[PDB]
Amino acid sequence: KVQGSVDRRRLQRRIAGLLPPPARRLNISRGSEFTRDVRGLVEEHAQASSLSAAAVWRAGLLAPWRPPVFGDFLIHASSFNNAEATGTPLFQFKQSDPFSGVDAVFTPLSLFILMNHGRGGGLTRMANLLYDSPATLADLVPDFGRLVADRRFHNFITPVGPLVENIKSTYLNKITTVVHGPVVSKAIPRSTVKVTVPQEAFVDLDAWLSDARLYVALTYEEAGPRFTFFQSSRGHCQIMNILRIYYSPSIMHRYAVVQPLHIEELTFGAVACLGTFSATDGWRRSAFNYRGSSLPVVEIDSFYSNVSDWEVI
Amino acid sequence: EYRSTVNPWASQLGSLGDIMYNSSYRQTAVPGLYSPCRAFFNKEELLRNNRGLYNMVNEYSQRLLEQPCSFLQEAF
Amino acid sequence: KIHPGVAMTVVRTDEILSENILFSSRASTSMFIGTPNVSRREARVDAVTF
Amino acid sequence: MDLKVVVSLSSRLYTDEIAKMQQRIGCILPLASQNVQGLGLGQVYSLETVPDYVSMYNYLSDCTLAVLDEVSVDSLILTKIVPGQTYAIKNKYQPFFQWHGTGSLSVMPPVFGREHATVKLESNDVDIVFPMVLPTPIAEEVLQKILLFNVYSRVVMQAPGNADMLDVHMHLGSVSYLGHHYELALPEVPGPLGLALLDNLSLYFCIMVTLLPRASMRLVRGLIRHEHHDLLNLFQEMVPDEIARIDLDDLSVADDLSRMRVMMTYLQSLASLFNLGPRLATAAYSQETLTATCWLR
Amino acid sequence: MDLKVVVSLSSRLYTDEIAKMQQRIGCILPLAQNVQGLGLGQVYSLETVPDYVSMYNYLSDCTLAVLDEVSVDSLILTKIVPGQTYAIKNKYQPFFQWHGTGSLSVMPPVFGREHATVKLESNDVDIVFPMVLPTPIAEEVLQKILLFNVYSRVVMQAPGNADMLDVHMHLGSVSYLGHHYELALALLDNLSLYFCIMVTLLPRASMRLVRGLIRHEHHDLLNLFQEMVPDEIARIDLDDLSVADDLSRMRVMMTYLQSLASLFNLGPRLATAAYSQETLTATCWLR
Repeated sequence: KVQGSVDRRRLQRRIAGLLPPPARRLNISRGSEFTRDVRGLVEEHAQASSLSAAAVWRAGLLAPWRPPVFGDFLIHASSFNNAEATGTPLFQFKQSDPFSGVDAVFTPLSLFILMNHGRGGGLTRMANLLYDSPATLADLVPDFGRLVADRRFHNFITPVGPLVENIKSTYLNKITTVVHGPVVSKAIPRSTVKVTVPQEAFVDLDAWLSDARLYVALTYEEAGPRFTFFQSSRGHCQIMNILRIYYSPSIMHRYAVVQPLHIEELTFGAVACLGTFSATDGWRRSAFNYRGSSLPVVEIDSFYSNVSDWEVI
Repeated sequence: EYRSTVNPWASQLGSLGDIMYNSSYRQTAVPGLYSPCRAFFNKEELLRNNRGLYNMVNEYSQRLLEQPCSFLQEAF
Repeated sequence: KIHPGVAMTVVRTDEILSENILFSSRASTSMFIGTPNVSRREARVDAVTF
Repeated sequence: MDLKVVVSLSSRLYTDEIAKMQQRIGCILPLASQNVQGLGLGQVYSLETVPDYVSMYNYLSDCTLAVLDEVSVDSLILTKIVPGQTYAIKNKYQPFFQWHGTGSLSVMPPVFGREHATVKLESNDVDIVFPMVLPTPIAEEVLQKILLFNVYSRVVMQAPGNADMLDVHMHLGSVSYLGHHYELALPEVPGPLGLALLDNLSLYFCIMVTLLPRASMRLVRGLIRHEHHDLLNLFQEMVPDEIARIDLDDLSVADDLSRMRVMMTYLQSLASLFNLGPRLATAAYSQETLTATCWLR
Repeated sequence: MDLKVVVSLSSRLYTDEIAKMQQRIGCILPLAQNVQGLGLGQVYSLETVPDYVSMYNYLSDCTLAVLDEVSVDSLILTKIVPGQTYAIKNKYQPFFQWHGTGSLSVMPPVFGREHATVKLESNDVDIVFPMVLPTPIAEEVLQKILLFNVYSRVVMQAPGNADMLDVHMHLGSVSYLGHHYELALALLDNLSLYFCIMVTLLPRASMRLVRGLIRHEHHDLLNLFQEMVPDEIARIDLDDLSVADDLSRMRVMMTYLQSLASLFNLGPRLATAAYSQETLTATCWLR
C-alpha cells in the first residue's frame, strides 16, 4: 500500500547486471548440440577479442574462487586411525629412504605419543587410547633419539596443513590435505571445512599478553620435546620476539641443569606459521570424543593454510 | 605343530638376525641403500601385514595396494 | 575483628538495565534516503555474495 | 576483496586541514583494525614519550598498512594492503628519495623529524604522523644507525671523561647517501622495547660468538701479511690481540661443518630479526609521474 | 589475466636453439620486453667477472619468470605472481632431487657457469637459468662451496696448514634424504671475504654489545645465562681502541651482517606441494 526505500525492480536489474556469465557447456553427445556450442565459442572469442565496445564490456564483465592445491599422500592404515576428526593438521615426517612406496604423516596425537614415548592431563590418556601402541610410531621414524640429540627434528617435520579428504582402506590408507590456499572440500562437495586443534596443545599468545594467523611451535624441553600451537593476530615479523619472551621463563630454568657437547643442543625449539584464518570468525571450543572418553577441541573455520618455514626461537 | 623354531639366531626378540635388520638397532645406517629382509624382520611390518590380512578377510566376511605377493610374508 | 584504626569509604559501580522512553517532535529531522547499489564481495567457490 | 575502507570522524575537518590532507594523497598510513584515534601513528608516538622508533616500529610491523586515496570533510576513505594486488604509491614525502634503481620499498617511522610527516587535526584531539617510505638499503642502514646510537649514547655517557658526547652525533650524523645527506632525529634514551631488541640481539651475538670459524682468521692474517686490501682499511695494517690469540690452535675439517651449520641457522634467524616491518617489492616504477607500482612482498 | 610476457628475438634461429629450449622449457629465469636484459645475461658477460653478490642482489632486485615457448622469433614466457600456483620441472644440469621438500631455493649455479648458460652464435644474449634446489641441499652446498674456497685461498696463502684429501672426503659430499651427491671444483672468493671480515669483526662487536647490554637488567636470569657461556679468551681487549675507528668497525660490521643474513636467507623462496616423479614436475607457488 505504501512505498519502500528500495524498489525491487532496480535491485533486480542491478543483480542481473552484476551477474557472472554462465560457464560454457560443450555437448559431446550430438553434433547438432555440438555445432551450437562451437558457434557460441567462436562468437565469444570474436566479441571478446575484436576492437570494439564488446571487448571492454566482456572484460569488465569478468569477475577475477580459485581452487587450492591438494596433497595426496599414502599412509599406513595401521599407523593412522580414521576415527580422528577430519580437519586435523597433519605433519609429514620426511622419510630418507627412497625405497618406500608410502609416506608417513602425523596427527598431533601421534607426535604427542612420540614425545611421550621419548620421555599429563586427559589428552595423554586420550592419545594412548587412540593410538594404542607408541612402539608403532616409534619404529616408524628411523632416527628419533639421534635426530633429537642433534636437534634437527624441526626441518624433518614438514606441516602439510589440515586434512580434508580421508578414505578408509585395509592397507595403505590414502589421505588428501590442502597445502596452500583456502581449506575446502574437494571430493566431498565444497561446502564447509573446520580445523581441529587439541586445546591442551593450543594456547593463545594474546591472552597471555592480555587477520588471525596460526603458528605451530616445536619446543625442545630438556627431558623431551613438545608441540604447541599459537594463535596471534600480531605481526608476521614480530612473532619471534614475543614468543622468545614467552619461552624465556622456561629456557634457562630448565637449561641450568644441561650443557651441550660435540656441539649441538643450542637451538631451543622452532616455529612455523601454519597460515591465517579471518579475524571475523573466532575459534569455537568443542569436544572431541573417542569411544573411551572425551577431550576438549578447538574448531577454527575459514582457514587459509599457507605453511611457512620453521624458524628457530 | 612340533618344531617351534628352525633358526634360533634370527627368530628371538633380540637375536642376531633381529638386531642387525630390525629398525630398533638400525639407527646409524644410511637410508639410501635397500635391504630386502627389512620387509621380513621389521616387527611393525609383520604386525601391520598380519592385521591387514585379518581385516581384509574379516571385511569380505562382513560385506555379504602396491604388492599382492607381499601379503603372504614368505619368500620362495 | 578489631578495628584497624583507619576507616574506609568503599565505592562501587552499579549497572542498571533501564528501559527508556524516547519522545521526539513532529518534522524534527529530515531523512534523505539514498537508492541502494550492489557490490561483489570475496566470491567463494560455493556462493557469490553481494 | 574489499579495499574501500572509510574512516568516520566525529567532528568537522576544517579547511585549514583539508588542504594539507589533500596534499597528502597517495601516501601510506597504518591501520588499527573506524574510531578517530588509533588510525595513524600518533597513538603510539606522542609528545609525552621519547621518540624511540622501535615501539612505533612494532606498531607498524604488527598492524597492516593502507593507502590514503580521498579525504572528504567529516570522513575520509582508506585503501588496504592485501597481497597479490599492485598498489600505486606516489613519493609525497619531504625528505626526497629518488627511486632510480627501483629497489624494494620499505616503511619506516618518521625518524627524520616529526614535523615533516605530521598533520595537525584540530577537528578531534588527535595528531596523525605519517610513516616514512624509502628503499630497503637506506632503511636498513637507518635501523643499524639508530640501534648503534641507542646502544652508544649510554656508554658514551657512562665514561667519566665525557669530553666527546658530540662525536657520535656527527659520526653517525646524517644518513649515508650520495646526492644529498639527510640528518635525522636522535633520542638520548632508547626506551623499553628498543632495549628489549638490543637484549635479543645481544642474546644472538653472544650465542654465535661461541662458535667462530678459525679458517677465515688465517685468510685475514694472510691478507694482512699480503697487500692491504681496501676492505682491510679498517684495520690499517694491524693485528689486534684477539685475532692474534684465537689463532694459537690448528685448522681442521671437523669443527667447520657444525660451526657453519649453526651459523646458517642463526644467520637465518638474524635475517628473520632483520626482515623487520612490512616491505614492498617494486616493479615498473614510472619516474615521469613518480608512481611506484608495488605488491606486498 | 594473462600473466604471459612476450619477447621478440632479434634475428632468426636454428635447430639446437629449439633443442635447448626444449631442454630448458621447465626451468625458470629472472626478469628485468627487451631481448638483451632478460635474466642473468648482464652479469655473466665475461668482460666483467661473474660475481655472486652483484648477481644475487640483481636476482633479489628483479622478479622471476617461467619460460614457456620459443618459436622462430617469439619468446613466450610467464612471470611469477604471489597469488596462484604454477607448474615447475627440474630441467637442470645438476639433477638433484625432489623428495617432498616444503621449502625451496633459487640460487645462481655455483656448480657450473656453462652448465646453465646456453649460448647462441647468431644471438649473443647468453641467457642462463639459476639453479633451483631444495633448502637443505641449498644450505649444504653453499657451506660446502664457501668453506672450500676459504680453504683454497688459505692454501694459496700458506699450503702447510690445510690439505685437500681430508676435505674432499667430507666437504665434497652433500647427503640429504638418503641421497648421497658429489660436487667438487672469484665470486665465492669475495663472498668468503665478506664472511671473513664479518667473523673477524664479530669478536670486538660481540664483546662491545654484551658490555653495553651486560647490566641493563640488573639481575636477570636470561642475561646472566647468556653471559655465563661465551669465551673467557674473548672479553678482554676492547677499551684500547679509539672511538671513530670502533664505530666504523661496528658500522661496516652491521652492514655486512645484514647483507650476509639476507644472503644466507635463500632469496627467491619457492614452495612445492605435490611432486610427480614420473613426469618430473611439481606444483609451486611463490612464498
